[PDB]
Amino acid sequence: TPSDKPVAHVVANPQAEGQLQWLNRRANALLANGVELRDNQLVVPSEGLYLIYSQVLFKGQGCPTHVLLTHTISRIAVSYQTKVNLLSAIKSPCQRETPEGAEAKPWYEPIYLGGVFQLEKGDRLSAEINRPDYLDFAESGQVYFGIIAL
Amino acid sequence: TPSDKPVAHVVANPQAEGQLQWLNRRANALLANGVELRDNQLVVPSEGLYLIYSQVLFKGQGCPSHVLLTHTISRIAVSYQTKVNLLSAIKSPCQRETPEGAEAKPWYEPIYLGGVFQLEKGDRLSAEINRPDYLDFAESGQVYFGIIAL
Amino acid sequence: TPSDKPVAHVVANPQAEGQLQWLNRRANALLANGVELRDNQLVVPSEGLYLIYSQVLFKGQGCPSTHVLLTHTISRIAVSYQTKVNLLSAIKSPCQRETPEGAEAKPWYEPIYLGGVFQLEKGDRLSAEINRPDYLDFAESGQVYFGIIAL
Amino acid sequence: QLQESGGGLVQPGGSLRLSCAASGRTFSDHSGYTYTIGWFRQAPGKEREFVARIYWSSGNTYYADSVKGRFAISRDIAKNTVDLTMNNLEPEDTAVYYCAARDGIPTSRSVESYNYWGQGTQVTVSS
Amino acid sequence: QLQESGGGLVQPGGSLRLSCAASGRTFSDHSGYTYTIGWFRQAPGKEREFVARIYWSSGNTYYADSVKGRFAISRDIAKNTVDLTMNNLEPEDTAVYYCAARDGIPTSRSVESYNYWGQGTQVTVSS
Amino acid sequence: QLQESGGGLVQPGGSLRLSCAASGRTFSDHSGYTYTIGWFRQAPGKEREFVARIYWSSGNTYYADSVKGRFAISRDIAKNTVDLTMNNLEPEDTAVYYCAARDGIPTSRSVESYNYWGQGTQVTVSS
Repeated sequence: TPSDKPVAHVVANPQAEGQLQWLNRRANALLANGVELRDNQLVVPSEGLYLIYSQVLFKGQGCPTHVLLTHTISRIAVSYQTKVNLLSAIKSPCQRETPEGAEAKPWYEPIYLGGVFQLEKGDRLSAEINRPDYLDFAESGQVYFGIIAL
Repeated sequence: TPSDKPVAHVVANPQAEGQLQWLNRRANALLANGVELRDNQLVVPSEGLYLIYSQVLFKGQGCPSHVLLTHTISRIAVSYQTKVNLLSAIKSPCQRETPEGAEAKPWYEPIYLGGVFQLEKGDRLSAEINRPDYLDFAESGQVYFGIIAL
Repeated sequence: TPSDKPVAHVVANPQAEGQLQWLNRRANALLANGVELRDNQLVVPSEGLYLIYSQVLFKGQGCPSTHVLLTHTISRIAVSYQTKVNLLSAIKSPCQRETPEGAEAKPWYEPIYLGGVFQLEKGDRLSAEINRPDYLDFAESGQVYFGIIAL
Repeated sequence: QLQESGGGLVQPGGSLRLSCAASGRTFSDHSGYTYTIGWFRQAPGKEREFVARIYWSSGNTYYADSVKGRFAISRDIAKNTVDLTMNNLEPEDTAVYYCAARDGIPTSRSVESYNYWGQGTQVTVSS
Repeated sequence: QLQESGGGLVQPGGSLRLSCAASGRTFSDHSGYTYTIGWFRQAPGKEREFVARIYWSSGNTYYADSVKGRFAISRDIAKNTVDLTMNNLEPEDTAVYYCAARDGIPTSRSVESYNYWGQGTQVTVSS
Repeated sequence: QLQESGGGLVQPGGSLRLSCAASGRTFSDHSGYTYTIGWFRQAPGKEREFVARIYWSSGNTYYADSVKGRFAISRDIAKNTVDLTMNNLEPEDTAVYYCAARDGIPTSRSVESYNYWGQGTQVTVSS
């Protein structure tokens, strides 16, 4: 890495089962200048402004129950110890339960989150989903989480 | 704010009625180094390259008929005085009016806009929607608008 | 451009037919400090960290019997390995059911946004592509774009 | 145009369902983007206060702080009604409850923002 | 394969609807992603010019600058027809109007980009 | 609770369809988010190995490296069954095939992650 700026671009483990597990040990994945990946979370090495982003890709076939799909980026402070949502989005993809004999057509739902935030040294960033059964990390570039000090 | 760079990360007022009202007076909301929030718009303090972004979250229950949902970031110049769209997106959740007895299941539609633009000192940035009746700012991190000089 | 940083913010040609053609020759479109647009691709002038992003807007009217698979990908083409690797990728499938025989074809819209920070090498090529130009909507400004910025 | 139904006596801790129907001009027939329907209440010798709001188009809601979590405002499209389900009732919930509508999107939850009102329905919460 | 209908005489400022039906092989079955259907016009001793385009799959359109806002190209999936609703007609709109198709997505609005053509229909705008 | 059907003898390079029916409690009736159904195989004197997985809710799948691209796991909501289509069969594909389920989302493809099992079905790949 030629830059002096704290960075991260972590990606979903394609081999993980029933979970969204962040990985830096892949080609085109970053973790430099103090940023750490500890308990599936990005650890802020120093105070400043950070651009934080994440994408998830949801997949389903046909429709069952109403499906509520969430994607959130939250801040876990060193001082307050509390979890606050910084960036949040929802998708509820099933318009109608697939009729008894109708063919199940595969649906796809991407979600992108991103913004600039003032963070403190030691803060933890979490990019989470609620339904790993709907998560699609089968191919590269589909689900990622990153930060960059600005 | 430790940075010298003009910044903003404004968020929808959860208490506002039938409007998308930008606020910096909340935790995890920024307005620093000259950036102003005047008539629900971000005012550019100096010339340069800016990363501009916004997210809105739309919510509805069932379908009334057509439901055309827009989200735009526009530039209002000090010199030309005209309004030009920089970033624009459309969502159409409703393919047909929900049949008389069919269940009104709650749907959710997020929209994310973001890009790098050369802006002039005094330029005004607007992040607008067309349907406040469909806007969902009920919880934190769902609808935001920000800029950062690069 | 007052900045020293390599930049690009290219936009879909509204006059192009059946293709997603990137253009810098428009107002509010950038190409500065070494970044080039060669064969519909952004050419990296120097090594470093780059924020790469792209948006496409898909549109349709009603639904055909067939299922519609809509993709948007940002990919890296290295000078050294010469191979094409996907950096950022997303999919959308708009049509749950075929529009009934006499029902009015109501217009649908599907935006896709891709964005992230990557370490790139001098001479690397960036491509932002779609699979279905028949569904692409570049009719109005700000709907479909592709950009990079050295950080 | 507006008529409230339901209401009357209920034991504290009890539940009650209020309904607001639009006669003549249905909520589906608007010149604007939608009809905005609000529920209000007026306790004796106290000012009329906002309870809940619903947009007929989206079904998106807003509740007064003291009713959020215990009251639910819903729109029944087929029967052209706006319902208000009130749970965890208390004696100070006793008031006459009013339904109000506006053909458009108000930029305030003020009583002044609505022109069309129902005659009101008495809700008494006592032992 | 292609047959144009409608056309004939119309008063200036009037409206006319042209239809292009696919005979034998319907627009619903294509080897490619979709059929691309274009409407063209040829005024006497003038080169054939593009009017409007529609993709059979999406229904996404493109119009010539002089027809944008007054002409509408539509796809009638049920009747397997491509319609061209022409409004605000003027005498210089008088021409033979042609329907053209391609099983695939052309990268040009050039007359050369289409291989299959209808016989054409005369449109005359006069008093 | 689980019962496998199909199976038996098949020529190398051939195809076979296995089915897993949930008897007693339906796959639609889960306390958690979904039922997770897995297909496993045990070759004589070898450890039980993962073949494919599907979530009843989403229909999202995972395949063992040696079966990816040739085997397909699918769910039939109406018939409350999980099917495994096995193509490009080979003699070492001979094993007893088992269906396993979990009312919830496992964080592993380990045999230990599933508690409920079918009796198994023999698949023999030979001339």
